[PDB]
Amino acid sequence: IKGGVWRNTEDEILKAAVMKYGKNQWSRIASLLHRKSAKQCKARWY
Amino acid sequence: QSKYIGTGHADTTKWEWLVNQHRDSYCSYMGHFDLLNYFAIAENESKARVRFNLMEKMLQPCGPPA
Amino acid sequence: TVAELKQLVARPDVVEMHDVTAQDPKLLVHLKATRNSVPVPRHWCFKRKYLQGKRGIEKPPFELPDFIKRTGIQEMREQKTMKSKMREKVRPKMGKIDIDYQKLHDAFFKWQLTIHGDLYYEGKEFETRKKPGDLSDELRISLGMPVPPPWLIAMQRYGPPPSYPNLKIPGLNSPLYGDVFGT
Amino acid sequence: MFLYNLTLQRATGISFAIHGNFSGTKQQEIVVSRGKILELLRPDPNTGKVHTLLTVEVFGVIRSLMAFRLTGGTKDYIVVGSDSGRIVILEYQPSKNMFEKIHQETFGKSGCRRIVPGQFLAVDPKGRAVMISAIEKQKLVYILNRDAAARLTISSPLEAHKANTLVYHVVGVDVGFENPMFACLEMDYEEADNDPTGEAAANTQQTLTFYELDLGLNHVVRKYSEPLEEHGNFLITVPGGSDGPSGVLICSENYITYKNFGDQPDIRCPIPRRRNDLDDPERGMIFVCSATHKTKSMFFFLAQTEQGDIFKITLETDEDMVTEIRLKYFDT
Amino acid sequence: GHRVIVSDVQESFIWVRYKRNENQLIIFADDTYPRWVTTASLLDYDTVAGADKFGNICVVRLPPNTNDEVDNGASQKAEVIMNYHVGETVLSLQKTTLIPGGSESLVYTTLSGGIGILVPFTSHEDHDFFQHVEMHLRSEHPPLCGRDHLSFRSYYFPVKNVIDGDLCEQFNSMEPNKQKNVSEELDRTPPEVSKKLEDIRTRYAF
Amino acid sequence: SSSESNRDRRERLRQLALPYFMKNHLGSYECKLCLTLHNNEGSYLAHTQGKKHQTNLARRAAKEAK
Amino acid sequence: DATVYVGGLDEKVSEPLLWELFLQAGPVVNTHMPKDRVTGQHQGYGFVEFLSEEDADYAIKIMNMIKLYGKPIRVNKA
Amino acid sequence: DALMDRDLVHRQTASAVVQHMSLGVYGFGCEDSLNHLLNYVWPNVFETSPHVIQAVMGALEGLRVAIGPCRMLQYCLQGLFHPARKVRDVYWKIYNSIYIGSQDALIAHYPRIYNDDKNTYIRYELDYIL
Amino acid sequence: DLIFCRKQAGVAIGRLCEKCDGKCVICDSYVRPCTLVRICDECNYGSYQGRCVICGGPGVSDAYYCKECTIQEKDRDGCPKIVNL
RNA sequence: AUCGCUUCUCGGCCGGCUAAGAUCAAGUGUAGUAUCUGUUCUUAUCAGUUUAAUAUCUGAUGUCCUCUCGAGGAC
Ligand SMILES: [Zn+2]
Ligand SMILES: [Zn+2]
Ligand SMILES: [Zn+2]
Ligand SMILES: [Zn+2]
Repeated sequence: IKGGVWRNTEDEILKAAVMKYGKNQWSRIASLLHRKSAKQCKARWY
Repeated sequence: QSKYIGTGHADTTKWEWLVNQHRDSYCSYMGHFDLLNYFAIAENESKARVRFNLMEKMLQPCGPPA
Repeated sequence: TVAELKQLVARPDVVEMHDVTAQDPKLLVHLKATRNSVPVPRHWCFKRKYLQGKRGIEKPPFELPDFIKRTGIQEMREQKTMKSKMREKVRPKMGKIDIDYQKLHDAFFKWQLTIHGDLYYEGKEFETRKKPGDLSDELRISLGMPVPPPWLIAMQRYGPPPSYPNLKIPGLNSPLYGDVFGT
Repeated sequence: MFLYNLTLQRATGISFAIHGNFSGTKQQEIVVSRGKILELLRPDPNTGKVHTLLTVEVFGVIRSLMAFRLTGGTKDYIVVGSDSGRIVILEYQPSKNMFEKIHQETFGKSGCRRIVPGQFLAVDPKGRAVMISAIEKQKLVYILNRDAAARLTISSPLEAHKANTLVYHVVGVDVGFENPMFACLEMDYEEADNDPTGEAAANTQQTLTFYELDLGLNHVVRKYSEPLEEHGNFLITVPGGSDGPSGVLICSENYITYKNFGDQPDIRCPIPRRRNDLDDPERGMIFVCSATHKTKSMFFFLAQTEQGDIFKITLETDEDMVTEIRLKYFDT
Repeated sequence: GHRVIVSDVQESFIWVRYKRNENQLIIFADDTYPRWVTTASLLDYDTVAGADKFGNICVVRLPPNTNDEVDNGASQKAEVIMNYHVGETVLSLQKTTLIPGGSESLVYTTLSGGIGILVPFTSHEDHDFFQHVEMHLRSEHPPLCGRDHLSFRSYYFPVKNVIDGDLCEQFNSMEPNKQKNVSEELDRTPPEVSKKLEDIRTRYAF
Repeated sequence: SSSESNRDRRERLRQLALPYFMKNHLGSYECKLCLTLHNNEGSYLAHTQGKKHQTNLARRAAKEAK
Repeated sequence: DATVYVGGLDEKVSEPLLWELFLQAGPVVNTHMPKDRVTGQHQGYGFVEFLSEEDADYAIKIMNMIKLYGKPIRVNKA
Repeated sequence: DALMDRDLVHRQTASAVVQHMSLGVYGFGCEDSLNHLLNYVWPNVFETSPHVIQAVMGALEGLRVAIGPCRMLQYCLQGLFHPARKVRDVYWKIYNSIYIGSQDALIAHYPRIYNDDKNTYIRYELDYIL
Repeated sequence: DLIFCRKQAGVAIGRLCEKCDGKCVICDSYVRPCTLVRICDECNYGSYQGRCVICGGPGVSDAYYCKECTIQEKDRDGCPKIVNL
């Protein structure tokens, strides 16, 4: 249900979030996005 | 709207719009006792003959269409 | 012909470009000039969908009527941590506004636009109602003249302006009170 | 600034008059209609001095007015044709010295309209069903029956709708304990609108149509139609059944015509003119209104010209077949 | 004696001052509405009263800021301060004092044969009271035909600043429970109410 | 309410990373070059972080530099 | 002549009191009064495009009577 | 401030406010300011968005009853015959909304329209003078 | 798919169920119940006796019109019993 | 006085350790609108449809003859 296609908005916000918080905190970055989890954010980064 | 007489639309002609407002004016004249009496005073006739001439002018007014 | 059609009207100025294409111009000529009726808004034939945010980004958010300003609510309304919010539920404090029911039984009674000949359209705000003969306060201050603005002394010599030919400005052909020195 | 309004002298102009027994008394109270005003008078059998029992303002334009009675009933109600979209049935309580609103029914929009009823008003001699009509397109019927307690109850409406049809006048028709009939003067302008020449302006005769209400089938069907020779302004009920023939009189330009169905052929008579008249011959004549005088013995009619000439209209009948008509000069 | 009031058959009032030296006829103001005008009358210098062929009564007042000497289809206009539908066509308008020792008032006949008057309020108390009168009366005592009062007086033009006296007087004809209960909704008594409406009539007229 | 926190947090993040983006008299975000309106600043920022928004600044760049 | 160059101004003046200011004479159709970005302030010289040339030549004649902040205003053709 | 449009929902909701205000205040003599607001209401007439167009319809209906038809019709005249199809579609929709209700009271306000060759467009009854 | 029947308005009183109970029909609002609903027995008959004007359940009450639709005179049109198409 | 180095002084730009301490919120559907992004028409002329006017859509590239698109001749 959470799974789905990646969006330019979600992807850019992911850029900014990773820039601000740092690489090792995923749960904090998943908190800002909707319909995406921490694992998905990390694997989507790397 | 359609079944309500007097309904207009974008293609409405002059002639139809003015003959509408005519006929409605005439129904107002039939309606209001006074204004009718004013007409009877001005041009001398019976109330009756007034209403009769109006009922003659209901279909015609402005005359033939275009 | 759009030419000769302009001879049949008391105010032929009402006839416009697309007016000659009308299905019944021989009437619309007579309607559009009807005594007290108002013109159609102009935003069509402009494809912009009636507005853009150019001039609308420089506007103030809002400003209250003076009757509501004297009341004093403005200063009362003005921040909070989340645990203070769940404390605001557990603690809770009452009566932060503490309005005077006398005052709000007073203002709107004790204390407390445009005519029909106007209608709004897209870009119009200030202009029509700065004109030859009408200026703002401050620029009076820079000019520094006590209660003609002095280059209407030179509108004596060099002549009435080509740009606004209809002009009258005070004291010359226009026989003035407050700011407005010409009409 | 504010203005408080006062009436001082109430209007003396009388548009309508209806005579019925509203107190359940052998005397006849006269309900007359001033312009915006409903009014109730009591003339005296001996001295004739007209007593005003009630004067009331309805705060609305009265359009037409009729009185009726339930079959064989003791008393008479009032039907108020109004400028609103509501017909109202009224009863004058003799004790309380004022009217009560017996029935309020809403058939449509407000104000004098083209298509909205209340204009013309007719009712059955037996008081079964009252018919209300506008000038055009809408003719409605309310059926009346007294309740289990013999108190008046009104039915649901019906619809006579006929497209693009002007109604000159509507008059109740006499059929004793039958499916009721109604005489609607009509004309169609749809011929006139589609005729660019202007021929349909002429050569178009107003159609007389008798609608038949039917209780069992509980709708109103068009039944009778004849084209009228010349245009008459109004119609007159001719009491049928036991008393007299059942038919309608038609007051037409320079003529009156008894025009009826069955096998009954039309009977026309010219409107007599006075000897050596000073008026323009080009000015014709019709009748203004008529008051039927109905008696257990006989009956007749009273007609008037523009000039004020009241004639007594009579019927010469063979059984139920009227052979001819007799009009004697009555008064002025 | 100063200005001149033109009444159009269609477009209603045209304010015209005659300049004496130039002898020119000067239209400095006009109406904001078309109105078919029977006749006019002057409540004062700045106000005009007028009647409609359709049987309406309007009163239009100049703004106090009017320009007395000047040189869509107009420049400055006058607001319409009153609209009331009599339902009966009015052929004359005359302001006067009906009875000796009485208060100045406005007079209108009609074509129906009725004669009636318009009267100013000297207090906001009787004003608001008569307002509640009209209000609770209307719904609690509807007009007879089922037609609504408000619309009928707002018929051609919406009512502005007129209280209908003929509705207020019907307080007499209502049933004692109507009379009383309404007086309670008015917080008065039937004698209080009744006499207080007798006030205006008495003082101004018969 | 948790939803309210996200709105606050996604405005500030698009404020940090942020000279063209603004907020109109309403609450929406707008790019003053491109005259586009953005539902959320981050959503707006991406358009602000897009290659079309980029170009129209350069084109206006040249168009002014001439 | 449709445009004029205007020197010697004070930054409290902006494009608006120029708008208002020169339309007192005759309407400024196109206004240009630079905003300097770097220090966010105005040097005070202006360029004005009019409806046609006649406006602007009368503008040469009348035009240099304006005094912005007690001080002199240059207007010449361009 | 609201009816002057930041974004459509402002015009819509504000218009609804004008509606309910317009029904509520009826007959009490405040019409003037309602006319002023009608000015700013009036440009919003044109749009294809269903909610704003039906909103505006309710708006101008309430404004119809409050202001009285005469002023309405004086805004709705010129739009009837305008060359474009759009303007005619809409102003005829409006004019119908004004027409169905208060059809009785419209009579006085139809202006004078001169008579052509085949047709007589002047109603002379109103010009009978005693 | 859902629109008024608009048959002529009779003397029969309107009937609303539990759900629709408070709603003024046309304005969709709960405010100022004033006047009363009338629909034709053609729309209200039989299994429709005391039926909801809307959903088709048994009427527990009678619909009242608002004051809004009153002044705009919409309550005088054809019987406002919704028919599905 | 100048150059270079140095010292002092002043001015302008100018968040400890642990198991990373532990843990980690998403309703649906019917209609409908708005706002972002990406991509496409240098077509020439005429005729018709169409439009408020545009726009758009729909059709073909002076005629005849001879020779090998070009050339010549008759209009
Ligand atoms: Zn952009
Ligand atoms: Zn039905
Ligand atoms: Zn239900
Ligand atoms: Zn409602």
